[PDB]
Amino acid sequence: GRIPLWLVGTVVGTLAIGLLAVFFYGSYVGLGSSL
Amino acid sequence: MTSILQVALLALIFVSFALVVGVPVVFATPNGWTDNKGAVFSGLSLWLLLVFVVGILNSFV
Amino acid sequence: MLTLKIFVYTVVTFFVCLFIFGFLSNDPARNPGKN
Amino acid sequence: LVDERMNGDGTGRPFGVNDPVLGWVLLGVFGTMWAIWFIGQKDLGDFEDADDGLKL
Amino acid sequence: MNIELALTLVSLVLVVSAGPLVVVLLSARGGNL
Amino acid sequence: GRDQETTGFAWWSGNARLINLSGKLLGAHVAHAGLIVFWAGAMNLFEVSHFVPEKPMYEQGLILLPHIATLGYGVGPGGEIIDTFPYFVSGVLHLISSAVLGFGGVYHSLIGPETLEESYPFFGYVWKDKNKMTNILGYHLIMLGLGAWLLVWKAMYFGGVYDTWAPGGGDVRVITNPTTNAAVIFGYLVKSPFGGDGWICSVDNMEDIIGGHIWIGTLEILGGIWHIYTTPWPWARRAFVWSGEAYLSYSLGAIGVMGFIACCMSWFNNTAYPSEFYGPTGPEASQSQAFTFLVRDQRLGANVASAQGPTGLGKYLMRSPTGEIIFGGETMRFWDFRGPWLEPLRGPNGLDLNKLKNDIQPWQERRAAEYMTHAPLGSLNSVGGVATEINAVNFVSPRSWLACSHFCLGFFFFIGHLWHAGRARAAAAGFEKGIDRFDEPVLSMRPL
Amino acid sequence: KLPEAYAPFAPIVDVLPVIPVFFILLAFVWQAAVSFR
Amino acid sequence: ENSSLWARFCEWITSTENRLYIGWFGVIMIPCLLTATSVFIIAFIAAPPVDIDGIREPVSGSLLYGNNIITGAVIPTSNAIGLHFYPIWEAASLDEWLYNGGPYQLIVCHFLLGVYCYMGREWELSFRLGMRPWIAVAYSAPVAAASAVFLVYPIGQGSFSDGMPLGISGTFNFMIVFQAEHNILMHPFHMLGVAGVFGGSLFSAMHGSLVTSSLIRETTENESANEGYRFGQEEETYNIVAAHGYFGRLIFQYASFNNSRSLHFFLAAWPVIGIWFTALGLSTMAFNLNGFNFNQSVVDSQGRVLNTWADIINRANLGMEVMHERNAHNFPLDLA
Amino acid sequence: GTYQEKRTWFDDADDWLRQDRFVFVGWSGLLLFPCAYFALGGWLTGTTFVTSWYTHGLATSYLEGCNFLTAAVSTPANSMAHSLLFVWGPEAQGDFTRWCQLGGLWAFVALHGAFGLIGFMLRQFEIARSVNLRPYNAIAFSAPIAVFVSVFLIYPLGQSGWFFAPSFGVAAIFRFILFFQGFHNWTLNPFHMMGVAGVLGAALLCAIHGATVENTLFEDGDGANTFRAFNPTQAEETYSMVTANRFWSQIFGVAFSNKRWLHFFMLLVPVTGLWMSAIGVVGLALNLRAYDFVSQEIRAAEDPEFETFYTKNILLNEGIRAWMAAQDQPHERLVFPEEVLPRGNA
Ligand SMILES: CCCCCCCCCCCCCCCCCC(=O)OC[C@H](CO[C@@H]1O[C@H](CO[C@H]2O[C@H](CO)[C@H](O)[C@H](O)[C@H]2O)[C@H](O)[C@H](O)[C@H]1O)OC(=O)CCCCCCCCCCCCCCCCC
Ligand code: CLA
Ligand code: CLA
Ligand code: CLA
Ligand SMILES: CC1=C(/C=C/C(C)=C/C=C/C(C)=C/C=C/C=C(C)/C=C/C=C(C)/C=C/C2=C(C)CCCC2(C)C)C(C)(C)CCC1
Ligand SMILES: CC1=C(/C=C/C(C)=C/C=C/C(C)=C/C=C/C=C(C)/C=C/C=C(C)/C=C/C2=C(C)CCCC2(C)C)C(C)(C)CCC1
Ligand SMILES: CC1=C(/C=C/C(C)=C/C=C/C(C)=C/C=C/C=C(C)/C=C/C=C(C)/C=C/C2=C(C)CCCC2(C)C)C(C)(C)CCC1
Ligand SMILES: CC1=C(/C=C/C(C)=C/C=C/C(C)=C/C=C/C=C(C)/C=C/C=C(C)/C=C/C2=C(C)CCCC2(C)C)C(C)(C)CCC1
Ligand code: OEX
Ligand SMILES: [Cl-]
Ligand SMILES: [Fe+2]
Repeated sequence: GRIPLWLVGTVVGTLAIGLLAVFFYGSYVGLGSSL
Repeated sequence: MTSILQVALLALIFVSFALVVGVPVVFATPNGWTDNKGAVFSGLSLWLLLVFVVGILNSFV
Repeated sequence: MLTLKIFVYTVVTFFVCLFIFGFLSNDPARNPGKN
Repeated sequence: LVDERMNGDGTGRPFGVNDPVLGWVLLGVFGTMWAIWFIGQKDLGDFEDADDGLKL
Repeated sequence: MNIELALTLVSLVLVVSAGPLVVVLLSARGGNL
Repeated sequence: GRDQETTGFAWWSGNARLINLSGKLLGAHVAHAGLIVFWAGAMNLFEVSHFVPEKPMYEQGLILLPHIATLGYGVGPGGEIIDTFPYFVSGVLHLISSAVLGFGGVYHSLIGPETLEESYPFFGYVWKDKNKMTNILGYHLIMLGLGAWLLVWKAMYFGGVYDTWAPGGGDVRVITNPTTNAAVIFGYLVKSPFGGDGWICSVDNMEDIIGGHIWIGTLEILGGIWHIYTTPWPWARRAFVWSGEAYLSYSLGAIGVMGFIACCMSWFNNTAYPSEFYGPTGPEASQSQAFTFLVRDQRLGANVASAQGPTGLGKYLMRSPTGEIIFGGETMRFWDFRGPWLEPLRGPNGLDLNKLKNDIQPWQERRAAEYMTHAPLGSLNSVGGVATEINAVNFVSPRSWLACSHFCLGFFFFIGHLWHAGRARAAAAGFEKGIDRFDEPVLSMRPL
Repeated sequence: KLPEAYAPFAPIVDVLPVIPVFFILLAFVWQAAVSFR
Repeated sequence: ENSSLWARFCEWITSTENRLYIGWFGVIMIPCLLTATSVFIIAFIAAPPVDIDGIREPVSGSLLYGNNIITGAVIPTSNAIGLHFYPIWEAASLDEWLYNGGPYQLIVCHFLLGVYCYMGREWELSFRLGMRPWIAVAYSAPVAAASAVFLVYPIGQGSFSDGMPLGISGTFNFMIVFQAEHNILMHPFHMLGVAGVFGGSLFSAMHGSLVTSSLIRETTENESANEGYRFGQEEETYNIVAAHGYFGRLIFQYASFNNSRSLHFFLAAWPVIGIWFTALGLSTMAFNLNGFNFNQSVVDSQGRVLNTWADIINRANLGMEVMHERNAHNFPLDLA
Repeated sequence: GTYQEKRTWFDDADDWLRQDRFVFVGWSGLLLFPCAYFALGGWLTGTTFVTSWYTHGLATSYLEGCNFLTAAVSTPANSMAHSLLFVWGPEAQGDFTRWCQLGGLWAFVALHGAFGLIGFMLRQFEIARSVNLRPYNAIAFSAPIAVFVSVFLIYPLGQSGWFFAPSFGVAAIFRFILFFQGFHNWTLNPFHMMGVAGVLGAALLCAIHGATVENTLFEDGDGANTFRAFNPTQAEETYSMVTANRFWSQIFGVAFSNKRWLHFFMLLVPVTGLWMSAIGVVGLALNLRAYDFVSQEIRAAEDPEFETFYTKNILLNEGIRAWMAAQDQPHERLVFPEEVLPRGNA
């Protein structure tokens, strides 16, 4: 194929673990933040 | 002598970011170490230069 | 109760010494493998 | 002193021995099991050698 | 929005970029990894 | 790199390919040795960067600063802080020095010779060469024996360390007279590990902690030279397995036990882990409750000796099962406690009634009031009470982080022991691949 | 806190502890680059 | 022959011809388990009632004292003893040993030493037959779990009274008091272990169904299907391609194992890793690192607090916090 | 067949339905796929946006601050108590946004989940008949259906409401579990004591058989990656049933000798466990619970010296009932003085 698969999963896998950090960040701030 | 130190210490991070990235590229290329042998020695020694240079003027700050 | 404490020490250090002097007696050649 | 006991739990005596008969019990049983092992060492192979273990 | 929280996250982008950049530069140029 | 069809090892058991490759393996340990120093420097600067030197150190979620502060850098009487520049230096020192280890870890792992056997003969080793292993053992016993002396020299010449048993709140003390009596030193090792005895966690003074390191400094230099000039004896040839993985699993059995001891020493020992810096222990915070709530009857004047509880046992003070005057309640299980804020209140017969009603310093209750609040029991999202405690405060003790982390870290290495010590015993015998299907032993045995 | 000649570098030092976790993630990136040979 | 007395002895312990293998772990496993078994039976039948909490209210645990099988227990060591090594000889009279929580600490010390070494001889026989050695690893998952409820948890609490009793109703009190103090259900290690056995039972029901459902026709219909297998045979007793072909149609083709050696590893690795976290769960909860706590966490504007389910589980825990050890707590915190 | 009957439209439809594909549809796919898709999609909708503030009086969504652990599709209130809560029915009357507010999205998930589980079990029948196998995979999946039907349907149809059903959320299960300890003493029902032995017993057969096979393998390759050496069409087996017998015969005392009986034993132990625990929930649905032992409640009544851990458990069940039931059952409108609830001291 055109694009190598290994930097497809790196970019998606970074943006998934980048996405998870928001939900941990949103756990201490905003709603449900216990303050 | 604060701003003398801060420009010297921003200079360190730029050199270190070169040496973190470029130095494994120098090794893992075919014959890249026989070619850039003296090139890396410039970049390594300039790292060793600045770390004492930042280290000495801490007594002056 | 001292008569009982001198008996446990004979029992334990008997079985502890069968352990220690048992594994020294060329246990790694007590295998069905061949060379 | 209603009763007589050991009085030896918080003392920190070495190996828990407080009567010196226990040290001879600790050592005399040890030397006897060693003595039977040392005699029977004649059957366990003679590895007086440069390198003769279970090597790989 | 702070200047401290922003430059921290700018600092994290540069390091995370520097990881695969060593892999990309050898997957293209050298081919010995 | 390599491939699977030349070694039979997949991408996930890939570091086992470089067993017989001496040179790559040397770069593998140096690179990993960089990351330990690199974590040491980065986490130190990170904790200095978020450090408020007026609040107590254990309140701010800190584990590496009290290690440096126990040695006595920038600290004064009572556990205060003088200056935080030496905490900045070691984070800087490890972080720059990690790059020096970092370059050597990159170099030998890529370009340096993959087997340093025939080119560099002093460094080349075969895993069955017993004399060479006892050399490489015996060199590092010196490097690990000399490192024991640095703590001794710093406690006897270079300012000393934080002695929390000094009178009137602990401070930095040069230990002039180390206790080096062999009957005193080796009494800890052959002591039972149960309650009231406490195998090596119960070393209670600074006089022994550096007093012991004179022994282990001397022995590891005497033992290091011993293994250089000698080979293992023929009983040690009849006892051990002499492969590469076998040497690893011997180590994994050791540092599994190392983790369980540091698991227990950071939970119980308030001498090497002083309570001013790491926070109080569990037994200290529980005994702090009954002491401070015995001050809360002296302001009202009721008799603490005659205060009978609901079960007829004594609300405040009762008797030990070895006959000593101790506290009461559910904290009767912690009567083996000793602490520098409470040991000046004890006589022969435990703590004295006449001394407790009259001879209380003001700083002793002030320290024993922080230790009621900052008990180590917390939660996982750092709430910090009992499980029936609402989201109010944000604290959980570093003693509870160190005891939980180094239990689990020091547990899987015992599972690491049982993996490799079985595999190294199997592969030295021959049948690590499986059953032969032609000449196998169970078909050649009697039934039952 | 940091010394005053060093205080403009607090945002960089709050990244530094997370770096060794990214080394084990790099080793899976590199093995995907060789496509798990 | 010319063999010594000792070599005659070592060619009997390591002899595999015995009905039950002994080995060198079994020379100290067998006298520890037979110790711990024979004292467990007596204290389950004839133990006088034990002061468990130190408040001198003895708790009954014997069948001869009006208990049945479910309410029988071997009561833990008293609170006043704590972690002091309390063997039989430190007590003055033998009845002083029994009243203070004697046979709990005698069993647990011989039990835990016995099951560390039952793991040992599972290695040792596997070296004596040429097997690969990792069954002893898989037995460490319950051994990690049983070391925690008997030894690692009384250390962090400081007393063997908070350990788990040796009884069926004794266990059920230990489950309740634990979650009241530590909230085990809101800890991700108990969540892994719960998935370790719900996944573990699913992976046994599913694997064991498909092997039965692909058996080759070799018997009649009056005869049982187990008679098609004769012992020690070489040829395979069930079609393997048919079961991957079935299970490939069932969800999708990538969701299956065609390699049966990769299959049986997954069946071993799933519960064993799962029990390791729930063994380390209450190991870390022994040192008072409880779990999650979302009490008073969802709030709106104007400073009011909305209930969640986590506030309902609070009320269960708060109703059990103020009821366990009912005559012990003289002070408004449960530090011990 | 074999007499040349003609083909009808139903016959033509069957070939498309039982055509091999990346996902098998079949005839059961008409019952499975639109009933399974709306179940979990109705779960993700309710846990994300839909409140529970009117039913129980507590927030349950990500749009309210509840995280993954504390979000739940909550049961309806005890006002309805047995209605099916149709979106057209008299408790809702067509209005969707008021239908969710009465907790009716619970019954949308529970009822569409039940017809999913019928359809998924029917899926395992027609795939097995297509490949001509034996139906034992279908027979094992009845035990998850008996747990589902008894706990989520038979139990509220015996109690006073759908309110006392479990809610489809993580922490909402955790009160339903804690409901059964105080109010039922569910840990002393032997039908649950046989449920545990099925669960923990099947977890043990998953760990031994997976490790006995893996350690008695036949050396067939030369690389030490022993997963590479398995051609799955080979006629011989991959491990040694003789050696594996003699290991556990001398370690444990008795071992298997029959590879056919073994995997069937791994079938029987978890299935019997759940089926013997679906019976215990049936007794709880009528409140025929094994709460008490009579001959020890009498003895503890007359004597303040006798106790066991059993009598220590009856006090803890009183601590669950007299404390959480103020908020757990808000339809009972009850309040408590702080003197009427049982405590210890301090
Ligand atoms: C409050 C305090 C309580 C204190 C309690 C006491 C605790 C004590 C703890 C000690 C722990 C040590 C345990 C490990 C010991 C390892 C011994 C060993 O691996 O041993 C291995 C070596 C092997 O030795 C070699 O053994 C060889 C055997 O050869 C024989 O066998 C060869 C082939 O096998 C050939 O065939 C050859 O022909 C044949 O002669 C040769 O003899 C060699 O010369 C010889 O060097 O043994 C040796 O060196 C052993 C050297 C050390 C011996 C120590 C003995 C101590 C005795 C103390 C006093 C006891 C009194 C007993 C009284 C009994 C009656 C009441
Ligand atoms: C810290 C852990 C660690 C370390 C030090 C090593 C080290 C090594 N591994 Mg192992 N490995 C690891 C973890 C580790 N591994 C893990 C977690 C896995 C599982 C995914 C593997 C799986 C694995 C396999 C399957 C193989 C190795 C192999 C190797 C060796 C050569 C790699 C190579 O050819 O480089 C080539 C790689 C590159 C050029 C990619 C770039 C790598 C550079 C070094 C990263 C630079 C990092 C940093 C920014 C540099 C800072 C600059 C510094 C100068 C200051 C090397 C000794 C190979 C082997 O067997 O050797 C014989 C091999 O086949 N490894
Ligand atoms: C961690 C570092 C280290 C390592 C890995 C080794 C490893 C080894 N050593 Mg070395 N050694 C070391 C440190 C080390 N040693 C030091 C520091 C010393 C100086 C004391 C020695 C002195 C030494 C000698 C003299 C010999 C070895 C030998 C050996 C080999 C076999 C050991 C054995 O069978 O143990 C198995 C363990 C036992 C059999 C039991 C040991 C338990 C001891 C006795 C502890 C008990 C002490 C006790 C607390 C004191 C009681 C006091 C009381 C009376 C109050 C092995 C290669 C032997 C060898 O092969 O020769 C080259 C050998 O003869 N070592
Ligand atoms: C085949 C798959 C399937 C199945 C089994 C169900 C089953 C169910 N759904 Mg779900 N549903 C489905 C597909 C399915 N649905 C689809 C595709 C959608 C999207 C449009 C929905 C959307 C949906 C909603 C929004 C709701 C349901 C509801 C229900 C329940 C009520 C059943 C009912 O009253 O029907 C009654 C009708 C029949 C059983 C059909 C019988 C056939 C008749 C007898 C033939 C005669 C017709 C004849 C012409 C009539 C003449 C009348 C004339 C005199 C005027 C039940 C559990 C309700 C629910 O969950 O309860 C809370 C609800 O609110 N469903
Ligand atoms: C000291 C310092 C420095 C340095 C640093 C460093 C050294 C860094 C490194 C870094 C790195 C080195 C990083 C890395 C990264 C990487 C990553 C982050 C990745 C990720 C990935 C993922 C996440 C994914 C994965 C995957 C794949 C690919 C396949 C398999 C599967 C999966 C999906 C999992 C500098 C100079 C800057 C300056 C400052 C200071
Ligand atoms: C072999 C290999 C590997 C590994 C590698 C490694 C591991 C490496 C390491 C490396 C390293 C280990 C590195 C390090 C580095 C470091 C550095 C480079 C540092 C720097 C520093 C700095 C720059 C500083 C700065 C500063 C100062 C001065 C102070 C404060 C402030 C600041 C921060 C600014 C892997 C796994 C991938 C696999 C493949 C191959
Ligand atoms: C500084 C310090 C100190 C001291 C310390 C010390 C001095 C230590 C030492 C230690 C030691 C000195 C130890 C030792 C140990 C030993 C061991 C641990 C052994 C082991 C053994 C083994 C392992 C063997 C095995 C075997 C058997 C059983 C049989 C046959 C086979 C074999 C040989 C393998 C003190 C406390 C004062 C204070 C604190 C700190
Ligand atoms: C009710 C209703 C309905 C239905 C609807 C539906 C069916 C919907 C669906 C929906 C859906 C279908 C949804 C989905 C969702 C999903 C989600 C929301 C996900 C999430 C996830 C997360 C958050 C995480 C992720 C992850 C993981 C898994 C781990 C690792 C990391 C990551 C990140 C990757 C109907 C029409 C019938 C009627 C009307 C109403
Ligand atoms: O000991 Mn069985 O549970 Ca550990 O908290 Mn206090 O003490 Mn008793 O209460 Mn809660
Ligand atoms: Cl208390
Ligand atoms: Fe199987």
